[PDB]
Amino acid sequence: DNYQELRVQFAAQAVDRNEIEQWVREFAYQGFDARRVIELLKQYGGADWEKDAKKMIVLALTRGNKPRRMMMKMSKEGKATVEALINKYKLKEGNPSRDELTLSRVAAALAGWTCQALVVLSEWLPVTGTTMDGLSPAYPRHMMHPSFAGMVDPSLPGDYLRAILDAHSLYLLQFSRVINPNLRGRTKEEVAATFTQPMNAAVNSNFISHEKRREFLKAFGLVDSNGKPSAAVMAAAQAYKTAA
Amino acid sequence: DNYQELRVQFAAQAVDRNEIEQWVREFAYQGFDARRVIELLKQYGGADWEKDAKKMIVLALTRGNKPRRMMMKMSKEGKATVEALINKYKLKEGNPSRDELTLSRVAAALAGWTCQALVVLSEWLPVTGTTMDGLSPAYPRHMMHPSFAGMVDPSLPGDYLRAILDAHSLYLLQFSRVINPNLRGRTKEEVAATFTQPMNAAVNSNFISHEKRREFLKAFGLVDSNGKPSAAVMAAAQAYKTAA
Amino acid sequence: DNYQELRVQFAAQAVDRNEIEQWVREFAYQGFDARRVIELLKQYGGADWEKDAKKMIVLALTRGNKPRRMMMKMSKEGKATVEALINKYKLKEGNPSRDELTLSRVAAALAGWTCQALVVLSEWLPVTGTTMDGLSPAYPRHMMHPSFAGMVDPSLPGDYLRAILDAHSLYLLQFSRVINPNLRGRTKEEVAATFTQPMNAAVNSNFISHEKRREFLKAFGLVDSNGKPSAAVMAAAQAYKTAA
Amino acid sequence: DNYQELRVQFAAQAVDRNEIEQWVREFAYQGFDARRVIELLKQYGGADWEKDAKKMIVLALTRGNKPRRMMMKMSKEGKATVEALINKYKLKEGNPSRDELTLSRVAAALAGWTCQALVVLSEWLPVTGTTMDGLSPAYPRHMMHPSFAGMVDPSLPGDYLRAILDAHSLYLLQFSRVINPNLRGRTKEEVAATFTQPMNAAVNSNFISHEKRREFLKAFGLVDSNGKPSAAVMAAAQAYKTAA
Amino acid sequence: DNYQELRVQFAAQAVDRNEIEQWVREFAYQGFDARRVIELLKQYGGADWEKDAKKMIVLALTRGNKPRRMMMKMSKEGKATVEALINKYKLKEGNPSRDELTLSRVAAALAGWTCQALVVLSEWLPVTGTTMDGLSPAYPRHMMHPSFAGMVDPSLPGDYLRAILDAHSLYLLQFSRVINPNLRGRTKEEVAATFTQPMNAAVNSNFISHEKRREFLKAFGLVDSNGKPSAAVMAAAQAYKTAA
Amino acid sequence: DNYQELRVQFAAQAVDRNEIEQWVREFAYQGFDARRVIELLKQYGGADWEKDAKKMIVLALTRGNKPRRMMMKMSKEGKATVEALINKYKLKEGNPSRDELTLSRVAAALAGWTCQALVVLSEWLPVTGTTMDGLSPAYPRHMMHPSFAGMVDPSLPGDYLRAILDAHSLYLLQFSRVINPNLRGRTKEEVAATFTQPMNAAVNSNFISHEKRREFLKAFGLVDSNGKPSAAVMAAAQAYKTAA
Ligand SMILES: O=N[O-]
Ligand SMILES: O=N[O-]
Ligand SMILES: O=N[O-]
Ligand SMILES: O=N[O-]
Ligand SMILES: O=N[O-]
Ligand SMILES: O=N[O-]
Repeated sequence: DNYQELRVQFAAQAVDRNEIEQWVREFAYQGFDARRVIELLKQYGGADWEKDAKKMIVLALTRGNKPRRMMMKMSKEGKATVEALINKYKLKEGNPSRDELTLSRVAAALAGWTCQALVVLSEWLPVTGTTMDGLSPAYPRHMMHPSFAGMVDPSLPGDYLRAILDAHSLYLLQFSRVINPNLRGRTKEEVAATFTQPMNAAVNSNFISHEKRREFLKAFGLVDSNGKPSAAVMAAAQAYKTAA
Repeated sequence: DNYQELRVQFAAQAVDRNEIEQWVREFAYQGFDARRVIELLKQYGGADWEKDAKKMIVLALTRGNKPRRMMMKMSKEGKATVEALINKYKLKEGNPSRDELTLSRVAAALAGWTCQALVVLSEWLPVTGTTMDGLSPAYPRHMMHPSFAGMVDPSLPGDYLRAILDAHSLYLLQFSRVINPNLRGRTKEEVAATFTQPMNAAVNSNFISHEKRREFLKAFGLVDSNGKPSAAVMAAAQAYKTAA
Repeated sequence: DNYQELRVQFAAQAVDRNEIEQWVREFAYQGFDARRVIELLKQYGGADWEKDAKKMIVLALTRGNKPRRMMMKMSKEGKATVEALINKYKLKEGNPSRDELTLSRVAAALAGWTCQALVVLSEWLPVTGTTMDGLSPAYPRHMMHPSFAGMVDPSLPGDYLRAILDAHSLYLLQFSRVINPNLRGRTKEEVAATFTQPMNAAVNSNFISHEKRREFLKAFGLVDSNGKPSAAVMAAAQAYKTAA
Repeated sequence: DNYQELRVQFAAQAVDRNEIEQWVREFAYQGFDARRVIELLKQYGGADWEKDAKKMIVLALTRGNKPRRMMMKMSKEGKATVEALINKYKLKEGNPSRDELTLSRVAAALAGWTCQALVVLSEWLPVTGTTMDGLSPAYPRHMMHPSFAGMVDPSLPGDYLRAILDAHSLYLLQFSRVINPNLRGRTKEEVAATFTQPMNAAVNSNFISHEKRREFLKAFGLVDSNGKPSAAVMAAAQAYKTAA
Repeated sequence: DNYQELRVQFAAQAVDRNEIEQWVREFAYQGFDARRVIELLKQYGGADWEKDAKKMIVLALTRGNKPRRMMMKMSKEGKATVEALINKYKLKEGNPSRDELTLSRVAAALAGWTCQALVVLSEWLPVTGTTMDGLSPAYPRHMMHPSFAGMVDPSLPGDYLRAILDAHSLYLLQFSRVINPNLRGRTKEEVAATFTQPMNAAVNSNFISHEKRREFLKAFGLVDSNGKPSAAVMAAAQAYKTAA
Repeated sequence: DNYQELRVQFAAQAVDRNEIEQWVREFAYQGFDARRVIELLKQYGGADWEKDAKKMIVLALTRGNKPRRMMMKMSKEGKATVEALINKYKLKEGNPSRDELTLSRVAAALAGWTCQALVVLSEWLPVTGTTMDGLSPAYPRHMMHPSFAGMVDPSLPGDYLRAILDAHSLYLLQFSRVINPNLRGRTKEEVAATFTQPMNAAVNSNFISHEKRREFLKAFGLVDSNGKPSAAVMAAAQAYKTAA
């Protein structure tokens, strides 16, 4: 019938904030699917899934996300362990489908442990805690993996949240440059453009509730009882502002 | 068979301004066919077309115009929703025939609702309202999509019309550079050349009467009862004049 | 027999100015073949050829030389008209053979009318008359298409002819930049190099006699009874000298 | 089988300057075989070869050395003429075998006429006489083709010869850059390296005796009765010295 | 099937420093498998393996790691020798499996001899001893191959160890740029990132005991009886600090 | 058995200077094989080999190393001579196998004569002796071919040897630029990098003994009875230092 009238009638319909925001979340960029990662770990791993996941996290943090490549530069024993992990958990490189595991995904799905492991693994990461201390004193080790974004409570007060993300970004700037010998022709802003979408996706995901995320941030020593960031976090956020 | 004479006699024929301008309008650039878009929505969607159209507008404004691509990085629920929408509405990408739907066409055909939805969607757009506010105070959220051009009454007094279009162009300028990173190095003038044709086409189209367009402008708070643009529009029109 | 003597005997033959110059003309660069264009229009079009040619000229001036592309961004009605024109006149894009019509060729073959149409179509061209007025006051609208080169009488006095071509070139510089987002790394001289060969070919063609061409230039208000260019032409030629 | 001894005895053998220089002349660069070119013209052309050769020289000087390419942008009459010439003379492009004709070879073999034709063809060459006049007053029109090198008497006194060749090189320098746009950024010295071999080859070739070459130079007004270069040559030789 | 809870319980599990560091060592980068290399040499070579290994080390240090490529530019005798070595030892290029020999692996596995051979091979290396002497006086010849890292005792006092490794890195810095010309434009820090992993891997490997490594350092004159680095090492460690 | 002990036992083996240096020589870069060149010349040429080799040397020096290409720009007679040489000696371009002749290889294998021929061929080389005199007075003609490196006695005193190679390098810098219109974006050091490996290979080859090489250098007037370079050589070496 009358198309102009239909458009006009359509414009007169409610602009429902609760409804729209639900769709935004449902349709938002998702870098990885944590619930599917953990389901697949439990599926492939049975009783061994927890111990194997810790190994895989150590592999992700100290060797990276390419299982077949790291095998080419590894001890005979280590290589056999990794081959057995690839075979058991059907591990892939890069960004495969939802139904496929990667080392990075295991690390991100279980970031509550990953971030703690970083306290131990500091001197073996692509960028060491020693280096980070040179940019910002007592740089929080818990922030030293892309996984950490899954620990950030997005409901923190505007300035606290910003401090946390800025402080984390200081690491992300260094890390991205080290793992990519191509971001040489890249400013701070240009490097950020490649890391903030996966960062923000994890910050805003529905995996681990806001309260549980903040509890982790508190237990890690990154915020106090009110969500105010620690001295170290404040220092690292300040360093990000003046970093290039 | 005297061709020079034929060329000459052809030159002696009336240059009828009325007849030629009618041909200009017939042949003019058209970005989309709003009437056909509504018809196709009504056709494919039946009783669900209205709710589906809103979802499709939210997708268009927050994720873009490529339904297959966005699905690769999305929650399981959202991926299922978009898949079904693709199958139900035979969604395509880019600029197919008038007999085919895209996400951008849905938002353009139903601009009256799209522009109200921008108020809610502000923080989630490729260029946020907060970013717009740094260029021009309280930038009108209703102007923050190419769709807005379909709400502009071309019968507005010259200076009021130009103010509306200049204010809108301030957004178009930022948005075009974000969506097409290869326009970052181009001048305002050059970027304008890439958005001006679809803008003017929607401004001057026969879809939705001038009187209804103006009443949307009045309802949105963009003009007053006497056709005069608000302070926010004037501010934004001035920012566009001195923008780079 | 003796090759050296044959070359020497050959060198002793007349260097016939009338004969050589005839060969130059016969062998010169020809961008399009106006007589073949008009023959094909009359062939394909019958009684409708004159009206259709005017439509095609309007299409060429306001949409360009790509019939299948412009159809993708056009009203349903306009698109059906163009499809019928393509089918009837076997229209092609770019530079096909002598035996093939294009919109550009129709415009150039009938430049006596095309140049007059420009007075009407000014504000709808890729570069508007408004813009040209910003570079040179009262810029002659008749000069605002590559077609105009077919109107230039090459027997005009050296300085008058130069003024006409310089004034036209001011437009050609702007036009070439607008239709080619590649001549960004191009100086005035570099842009000229791409437009002067088609310009000069048409200036020197044997289609429309020198006297008839000058009559057009006079009727257009571009020269007086002695071939002296108008004030507007003189201004535009001066602007070309200092343009970059 | 003592190879060092064989190498040694080989070194002890005469270095005969007369014998070696004879080998230099046998093996020297030859740009074209003038005798064969005339023979082929006479063969393919019969009674029409002289008139056809002149047309071919006009083509070579005003359109270039690619008969198939030039045909694509030419009048109907001219296209038919070139087609027939291609078929009658089996014209080729570039540098085929000595048993094949090109347009450039015809002009080179018949340089005595080619160079006189330059007087008439001046405004229509890739570098015009008027352009040459801006570099050196009254630049000799007879020097404005690579063909001219075949008219140079190498037995001229050193300083006269060098003046003729320097004056000619002024043209070669401009012409090489026009014909090969990728030489615009190169130094005079570098451009010289690209034209000097065919130049010297024609200067020193056995086609047309030194005495007849000199009498052409005298007839052309390039040298006087005592072998001395004209003012125009001297001027042009000096302009080449200080050219970039 | 509560995945958040599973993630949470996983986070509550011990972060056992001893257990995690054991996993780091298992999974650590390994450049080559020295034990397997010797086994393969002994296997393929029988009674000739020792003499063949020395030839292979000389090839590695003076020609590189690509046996097929070097053969193309070599004396007849040498080409025959390398061909036979390739056939006898099944030599490969690059980084194949642990069950395959390369020239570089032979030199690395047998580093104690390789490093002594550098004294003799000095003038014939890609970076000569004389060049090293210009950067740091009497640069230790024993350090002038990546192999040297396998002679470094990691149990040396921190400052002595670092001095040995810094002195060695001065060579690694020059050598990496010569071998990979695309590293000439990179910073010291960037070049270091390309040599540090295989360096540290050999430093910390379980092949050859710390005590035997140190006694090689003492025998080579690189440290004294009290573990202290020689003047030459200290000089070279200082040159690395201020190197670009 | 015990791999660590085997490596340690291997390190305890002699580092035999005489033995190692023999392997270096056997394994060194070889650009061409002079003994194989001369054997092939004698094989293919029989009684005509010596005269044909002189022709081939003249061809190499005045036309280059591409027999099929030079034929395309040559007299009928010269071309037939070269075709007969290609057929008889199975000549190739570039760097084919040991068992294949090239013009360059004939020139280098017989450099004792080649270098003498250069005194005659000076003004016909790609870079003339006249040009070289402009860079360094009385530049030694004998040095004006890559072949000359086969004449250099590497046992000359350090400073004399360096003078000889520097003086020769002055030519090599000019020559490499002239035969390669790509080394335009190349410094002196960058050009040297392309010519020193073939230079040094020939300087250090075992073809023609040190004493015989020095005898040639003496007979050429390039060194005196003690091996001290002439004035001309000293001048040319000095010019190389300050050349760019
Ligand atoms: O990318 N979703 O954490
Ligand atoms: O082309 N916009 O209706
Ligand atoms: O290009 N001939 O008008
Ligand atoms: O090679 N010119 O006769
Ligand atoms: O990985 N070096 O033993
Ligand atoms: O490259 N051996 O002379």
